[PDB]
Amino acid sequence: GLKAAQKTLFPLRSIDDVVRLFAAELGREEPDLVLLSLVLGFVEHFLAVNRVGLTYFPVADLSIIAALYARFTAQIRGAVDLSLYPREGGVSSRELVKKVSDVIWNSLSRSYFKDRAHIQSLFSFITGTKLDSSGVAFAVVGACQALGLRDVHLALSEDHAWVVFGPNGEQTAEVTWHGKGNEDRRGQTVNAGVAERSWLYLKGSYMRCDRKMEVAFMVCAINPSIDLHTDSLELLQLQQKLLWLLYDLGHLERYPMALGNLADLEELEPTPGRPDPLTLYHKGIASAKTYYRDEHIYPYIYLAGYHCRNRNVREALQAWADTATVIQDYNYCREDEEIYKEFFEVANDVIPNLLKEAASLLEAGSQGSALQDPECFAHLLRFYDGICKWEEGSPTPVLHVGWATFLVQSLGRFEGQVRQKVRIVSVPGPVLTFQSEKMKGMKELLVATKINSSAIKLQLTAQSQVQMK
Repeated sequence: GLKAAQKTLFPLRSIDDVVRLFAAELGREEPDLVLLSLVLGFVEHFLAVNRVGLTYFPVADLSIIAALYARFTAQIRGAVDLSLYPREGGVSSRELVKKVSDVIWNSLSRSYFKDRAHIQSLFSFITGTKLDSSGVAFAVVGACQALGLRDVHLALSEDHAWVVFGPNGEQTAEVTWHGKGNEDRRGQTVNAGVAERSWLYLKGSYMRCDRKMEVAFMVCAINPSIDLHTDSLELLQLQQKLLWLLYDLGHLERYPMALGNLADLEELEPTPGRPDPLTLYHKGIASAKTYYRDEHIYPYIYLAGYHCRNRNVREALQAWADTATVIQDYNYCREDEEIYKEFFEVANDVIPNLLKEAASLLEAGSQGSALQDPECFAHLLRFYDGICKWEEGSPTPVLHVGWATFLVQSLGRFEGQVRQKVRIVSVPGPVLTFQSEKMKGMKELLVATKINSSAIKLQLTAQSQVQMK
């Protein structure tokens, strides 16, 4: 049941009234995830999905929100009989967590597009019987909270979600699917994935949320997109304000991606008196270094994207080199395709486009150009080195000849006299050490006035032979 004190701010008539509700809930012992997600989903539906009749803000009446809450609590209480699953010691059992996951899963529409916008919240679950993959995990945690299961909490990697629970919160369970066409592991631990050093499970350096971080998750999960060309200004403002509320209370400290989201929002529309986007991206990286062993990729990707948008080639290259320095200590495994796609895009599309423009501007007489800076050439080489090291020891390869044409083109954007300045030093001006055997063998080829394209291709793909005839 909603408690009397949870109801006093209704009706919610504005963005600021929604912020007041979040502030009130975050001031409580246990913020009510079900209430909060139903409110966000309600307001997102009427600001992004269907804006017919909108004049300012979709007023959220208690009668409407309370009826949605009742549908959820009735579905969960009726379908999960806690007496079947006695709790030793204030903690939940694997079978109980599996039962709640089954209840959510079985409620979903038989057939729908899982990749759509606006199917993340409990409002989508109730009104449309549709959830995306992490939406199911969040719904399991919200259902568990509604049931009194204080130990069940959301776990997050950079591309997946599951739950932690049990004695000392040390158990893991899969509760949702990952990707498309992968085999389901619902009910199992994540230990095989941690042990194989995949990106998907972050070598165990994943987020273990408390209830406040679960609030931050649902706020990050707001989707302002109305269509491909249009965002809801109202939802952008709501998300931004809610993220600052969380930040001020300390609840983004251990949430690198939320800090990057907040930085991106500040870049779009700065809040007076607040830290610059750059400061916020760096806070996100600092969060990953402090709490997650610097084993997260996306803090650096957020930073590089900012530099790329501002056509700051030097700083973008630096940030992508730093991204690669993280990935080098992973094994590239079968469900890590999203981060492969990110690195492929950066190497084979984004960097080429940046350097093409830089080349034209150099022709027109630019000073201080990245293309005349040997430290920038070094960043490019460190980016490729990290990708090559990533591949070493991995069950599936990364590089192939499709990468080679772009490597040769990108190297060629720097004149030989610039390339010559980098000193490649072994273990045991600009200096660089390579970690990968591929780049060590390429060293020779990196300072010739005209790059030997064929030799580069052979070294990058460890294709051994050239054409017979």
